[PDB]
Amino acid sequence: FDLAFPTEEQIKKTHKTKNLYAVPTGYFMQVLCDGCKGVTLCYSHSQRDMNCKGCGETILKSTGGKARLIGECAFKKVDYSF
Amino acid sequence: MKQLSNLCKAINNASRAGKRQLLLHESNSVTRDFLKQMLKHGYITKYSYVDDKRKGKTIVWLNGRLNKCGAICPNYKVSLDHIENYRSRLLPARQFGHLLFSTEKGIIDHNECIGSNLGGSILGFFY
Amino acid sequence: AKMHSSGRGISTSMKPFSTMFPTWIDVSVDEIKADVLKMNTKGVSSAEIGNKLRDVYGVGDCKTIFDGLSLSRFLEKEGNFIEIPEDVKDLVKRANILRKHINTHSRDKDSKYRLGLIISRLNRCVKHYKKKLRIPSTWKPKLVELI
Amino acid sequence: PVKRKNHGKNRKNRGSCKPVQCDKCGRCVPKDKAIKRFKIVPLVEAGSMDDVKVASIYDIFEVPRISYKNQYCISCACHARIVRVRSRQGRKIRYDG
Amino acid sequence: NGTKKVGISGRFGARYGSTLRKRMKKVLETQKKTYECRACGKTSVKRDVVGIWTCRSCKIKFAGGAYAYVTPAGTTFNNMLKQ
Amino acid sequence: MNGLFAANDLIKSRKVKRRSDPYYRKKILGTKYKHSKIGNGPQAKGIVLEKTGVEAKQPNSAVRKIVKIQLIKTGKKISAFVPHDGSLNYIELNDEVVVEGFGKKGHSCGDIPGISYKVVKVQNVSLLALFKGKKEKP
Amino acid sequence: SRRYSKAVGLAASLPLVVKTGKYDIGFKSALRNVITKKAKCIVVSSSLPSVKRKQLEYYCVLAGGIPLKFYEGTNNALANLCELKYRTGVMSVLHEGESDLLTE
RNA sequence: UUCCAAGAGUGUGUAUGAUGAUUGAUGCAGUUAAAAAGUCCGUAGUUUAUAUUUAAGAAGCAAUAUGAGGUGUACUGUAUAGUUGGGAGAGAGAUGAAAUGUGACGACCCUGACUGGACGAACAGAAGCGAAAGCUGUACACUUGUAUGUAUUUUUUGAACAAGGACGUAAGCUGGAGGAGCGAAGAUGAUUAGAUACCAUUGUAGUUCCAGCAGUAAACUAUGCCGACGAUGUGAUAUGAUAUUAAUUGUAUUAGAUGAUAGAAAUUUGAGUUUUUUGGCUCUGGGGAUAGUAUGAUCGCAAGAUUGAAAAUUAAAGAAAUUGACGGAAGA
Ligand SMILES: [Mg+2]
Ligand SMILES: [Mg+2]
Ligand SMILES: [Mg+2]
Ligand SMILES: [Mg+2]
Ligand SMILES: [Mg+2]
Ligand SMILES: [Mg+2]
Ligand SMILES: [Mg+2]
Ligand SMILES: [Mg+2]
Ligand SMILES: [Mg+2]
Ligand SMILES: [Mg+2]
Ligand SMILES: [Mg+2]
Ligand SMILES: [Mg+2]
Ligand SMILES: [Mg+2]
Ligand SMILES: [Mg+2]
Ligand SMILES: [Zn+2]
Ligand SMILES: [Zn+2]
Ligand SMILES: [Zn+2]
Repeated sequence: FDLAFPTEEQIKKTHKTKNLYAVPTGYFMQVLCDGCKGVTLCYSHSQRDMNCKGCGETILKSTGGKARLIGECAFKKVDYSF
Repeated sequence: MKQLSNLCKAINNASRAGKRQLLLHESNSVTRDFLKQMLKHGYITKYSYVDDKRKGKTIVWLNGRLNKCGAICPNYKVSLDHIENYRSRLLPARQFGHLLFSTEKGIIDHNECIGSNLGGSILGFFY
Repeated sequence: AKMHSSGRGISTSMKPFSTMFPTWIDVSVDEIKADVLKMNTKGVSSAEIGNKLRDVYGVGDCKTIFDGLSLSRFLEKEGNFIEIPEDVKDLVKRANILRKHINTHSRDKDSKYRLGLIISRLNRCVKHYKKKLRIPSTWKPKLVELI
Repeated sequence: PVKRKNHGKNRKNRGSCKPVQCDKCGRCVPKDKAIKRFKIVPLVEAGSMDDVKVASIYDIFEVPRISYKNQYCISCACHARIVRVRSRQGRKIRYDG
Repeated sequence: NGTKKVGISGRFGARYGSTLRKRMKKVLETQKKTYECRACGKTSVKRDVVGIWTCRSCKIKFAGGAYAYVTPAGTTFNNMLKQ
Repeated sequence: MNGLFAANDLIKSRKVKRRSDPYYRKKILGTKYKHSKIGNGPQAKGIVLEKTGVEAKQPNSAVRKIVKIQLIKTGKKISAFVPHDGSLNYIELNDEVVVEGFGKKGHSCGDIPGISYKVVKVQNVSLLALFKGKKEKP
Repeated sequence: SRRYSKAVGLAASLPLVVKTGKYDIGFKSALRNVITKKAKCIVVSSSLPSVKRKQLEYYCVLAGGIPLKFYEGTNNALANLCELKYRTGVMSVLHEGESDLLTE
């Protein structure tokens, strides 16, 4: 029980601003359509409606929290590839 | 000196209840030279501080030897002949206690202020 | 803690530490410089630009695709200089709505109280700007008359 | 000194309430600082319960009940012994329904 | 500009009382004022006779009140005909 | 008003609060020159006019012997209290007296009401010695 | 909350004409564009004289398929709707930009 | 008569210092003893987070989440009062108990139709919104808050305020509209030694709307505004994450109980971190009474409001709490 060295449960309790080390909670993702096979760049908490590249229709939607995925559209996070 | 008085009040609450450690959400170059003088004479143990592109944090580990620490505001300009007056006011006995002066050589004890014949602005006290 | 009300909320947004160049973009860099000049010359705000540039294009921080220049600083290099900054211009537009509202409804004095708070919030920003020599000294905002 | 924690009534984070009127005297009282009781009485008496049975043209029927709500100022209420003086340490007991 | 609170009724001098000159300041302000023309849109309507208001530009006469261009009992009966 | 460069605001504020001192207020207005009863001195002189007695307040009961005189320095009329037993028999009218105060900062002490002065000399003969019987009255 | 509903009619489509298009006001200029068939649309106010108004309705059919739109306002209102120098009876639209005035 | 203190001296008195932490910078107090302007905005003076480049602030999105927040047009709800068509024929109404007043030119009751003015029952809470005073029938139009999420713009623009400015229940004033119930002033019937008071019957201004002046309340949480740290248990409003039909968790407000501190005490998450007294800034008090009274000045149509003494007086006035005695006070 150290304040200088927190454990993983104490990280899950704290607020995102009052941690020991500042790390945000937003990332970028790629969504795959179900009928057609198109990928699209997206965000964790998007503020607007994104559409599929081919077959232009609803994919995300704006909410109070995380973005809602309409239909069966699997995604994953992307990162640095140097 | 908003940051210096906010440091001293958290220590008196902590050291009276008997806690081991302490975490504050502000760091400052005045406070860092304060603790190195407290570390030198042996009143506390080690301490650490973290930079996070923000106000900064401070972590200190106590050992239970503090009676009271304090700060003085406003910061009075004291000459060389009045250090004997202030020392009788804020200290219990002649054998111990300490003072911190913001002299141009640095933040030093009143024993070094008399020994080098330098008078300056006053900061605080701890024993 | 707030300026004109009593609130102590903490709900902000944090940018990461030491952001490097993004590699997951699909549109090239010279096209992403093309449309942002189309938006600014058309007349949308600079705060609205960073919202769209994060969502549909895939780059979050606008400091990295440019040569370490901020967005209001980057526009100046290509002739599009902003004379009066945006915090003044949105406040004068919001003030013109209430003066439109009072000319219809006279008995509403709850709205007359709301005019005093926003105009006093305007003058505290302009008086500091004239110290920094940002706006020319003989500048007055254009306000709707009151009958 | 202060006698009760909430001073006369249970009102917090407000400024005012519109007044209602007592039934017996008729003085104005705020709606928080009132004494309200509820009771339900039937139309027929229990003493006349059997005698309607021999006079009924119907076979079986239900006897109906009505409700009432009353309001009083505290001067009228203690005079009719609706609410009584209690002990100092026993004042803090609250009988919710 | 020279007067503090009398206004247009300074022609009367120091006679007729105090509250009789208050009643003259209400009426004489609305009689000498010019108004907008409902036809042409210009501000040239003036009064010349009791109950007759005419414009300088388009020269069209309007019926009205004694001292005001519109009557407060005259406008309420226009609203009930709109419904 | 606690600051390092606030000496101008500190002196101006503390002079205002000092005016509610009830002793210091009379020093500013100078009431001891304006409304003094006897002047500014330890004693005074006078001419006797009456020899009358008063009655003390409750719960005590007695009759206190006094004298109404008229001062020389100012010209006003005032009453003084004869301070010893059997001393009024020396006093005749159309005579001179010397008046000394009570020592309670301008107030009346004892149960004597409204009187703040007492007689000390009659015809340059000390009344304290004349009660002892050392001298005789001419 | 705060949400301002957008204007839908020709009250919204008319300030887009003045910024991104070409126009002319005045009745004398309005008669010239109809005869030379160079006008696209004509906006009239409610305060025109009854003689000059019906002459524009009779001539617009003769010039072609030029439409006519009716505004419910005074000349001082139409100068407050879109920013003009003087009050106007009729407005003539020579060229437009992003306006949806013809498609309506 | 005898004893004590000082001693060639010893006492009495008028000023003026110390006693006084009852002028308080060091170093007083502001819920209840004297003391925080009714609530906000904002100049001069006072003051400031920084490893000198970044938090905070201001601007702007999403959920068109949530809310008796405000203003204006259109409808609607029963009840009291009054006009009128039918039936019927002696009392109706009030009080502790009665009296004046009231009804055979027909009340009171049960019915059929109409016109006006005021107000939104029951749901309705230790629940919500507002700077404060305040805010409950429905549908639209205009307009406005705080909080939660989040790789959005700018770069220090901050806190509190002499001069100045706005709002401010209830009465009270001038002008026009309206007037159902209630009702100061005035007049009658009882009670009484006496009632010009409580009781009852009448009855005018007012309380309703529009346009303006006026600026006082026990305007009370009797507790100025900003900033750092704090013990468990049961609740309430909004909303996010984990999780999935079973829960435990984040931020901002708020109600209550038990301990702990502080206090003269009642009481108490601040009224705590204090004689081991210091983070910044405005306003108020100095024994009672005379007295919020005189006088002068500035406001107002007026009533009146803000500022605000003294001469002569007096050893008390006051706050919290124990033991008795008393009640035309209540229970067993
Ligand atoms: Mg402020
Ligand atoms: Mg109130
Ligand atoms: Mg003495
Ligand atoms: Mg004191
Ligand atoms: Mg009291
Ligand atoms: Mg008091
Ligand atoms: Mg209802
Ligand atoms: Mg809330
Ligand atoms: Mg000052
Ligand atoms: Mg002021
Ligand atoms: Mg006013
Ligand atoms: Mg007052
Ligand atoms: Mg008060
Ligand atoms: Mg207050
Ligand atoms: Zn697809
Ligand atoms: Zn009652
Ligand atoms: Zn005309």
